[PDB]
Amino acid sequence: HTLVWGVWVNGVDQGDGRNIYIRSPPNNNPVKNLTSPDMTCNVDNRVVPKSVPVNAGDTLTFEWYHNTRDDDIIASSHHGPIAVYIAPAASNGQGNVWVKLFEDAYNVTNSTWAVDRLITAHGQHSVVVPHVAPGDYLFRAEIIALHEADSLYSQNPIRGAQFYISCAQITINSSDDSTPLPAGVPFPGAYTDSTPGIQFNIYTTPATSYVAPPPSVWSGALGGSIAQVGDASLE
Ligand SMILES: [Cu+2]
Repeated sequence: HTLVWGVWVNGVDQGDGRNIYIRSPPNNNPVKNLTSPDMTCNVDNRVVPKSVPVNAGDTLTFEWYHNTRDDDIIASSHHGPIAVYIAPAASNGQGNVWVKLFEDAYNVTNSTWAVDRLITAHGQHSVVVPHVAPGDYLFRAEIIALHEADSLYSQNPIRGAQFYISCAQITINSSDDSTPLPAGVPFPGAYTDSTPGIQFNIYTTPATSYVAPPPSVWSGALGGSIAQVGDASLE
């Protein structure tokens, strides 16, 4: 149970974005139904009044929280991967539009899931803004909690993989468009009951065997991190 508070751009806090530049849902409950329209941008997908200005190559940091800013972030039980997707904003996230910029699942070197590292990072994970065409975009940050993922939601709706989905409105101003954005995958649709990484038993199946759900990270993606960029306590 977690939500995005706001973003940072090059380590500069853009301020509380809830219902402002984040298409915030009404609460931190997960999406679980893989065929739900709620898979696109969570349960209240609509245009919010602001879009955060960035340039290609900026570091864009998403900041998550549980109940209040810079708290426990997400229950420690919620082990799983983190991904970030991008889509042109005029799509409203509909159709074959979502391109993956970032994936972090289980780190064999550190013996830690992305969610574990997100807590350590005070809720912060980042991407490099890609060199796509200037314009308005949706950045879809997705945490998958796998602590009840041994079941399919379609077999037992009390369980299932949990999707914490947050869409940020980002305007890319300066970009040389060296990597034009291709078509991508649909949400809902990309993840099905048979997709690798959706049904996974963390109690019985070693995390070293986990394969995150496709799609693969796009060749145009420039990378990212799970690391604290900014200190909310100094504000
Ligand atoms: Cu939860």
